[PDB]
Amino acid sequence: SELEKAMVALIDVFHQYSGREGDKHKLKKSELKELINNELSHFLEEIKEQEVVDKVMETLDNDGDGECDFQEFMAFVAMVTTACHEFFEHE
Amino acid sequence: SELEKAMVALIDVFHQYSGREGDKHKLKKSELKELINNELSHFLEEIKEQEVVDKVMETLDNDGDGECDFQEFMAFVAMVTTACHEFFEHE
Repeated sequence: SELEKAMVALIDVFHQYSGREGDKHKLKKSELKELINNELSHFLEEIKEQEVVDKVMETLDNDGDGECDFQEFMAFVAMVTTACHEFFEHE
Repeated sequence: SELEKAMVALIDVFHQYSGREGDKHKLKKSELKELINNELSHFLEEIKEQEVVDKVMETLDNDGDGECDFQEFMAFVAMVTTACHEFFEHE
């Protein structure tokens, strides 16, 4: 159930937010901002993501005029956590 | 920690598999097959995914000659669960 609880969480947390129907039945990336603020991994401001989060906030706001998909939900939270190569900094 | 445990699981389960270093430090999609067989949501063979899983097995095998990224880890598990539009079948 390790990955099971992972996939469910990504979708169910999206369900919780107030754009699940009203927006595009999905949310603009500007709303994803507030989401990653908390439910990413609490904070994370001290490792490396501190750079990427800021760069994300730029791209998030600019690009996400259309919508943010669950594919990008993963993208943003994974890229702030990585953004270098891949698993080089973690495995 | 709802989404926190989600992101950690996606990466750490990948870490567990025997291609985390030996393959491309990532795994061919062919290995992702075995991964989704179990750690997707146990099984799921009766809702709608039963179609997509097969279509996935085709594409997975054909396209994943290079590698499978964590981005695609999400992609495949999310698409088998969806593949229609977006959250239409779930929210």
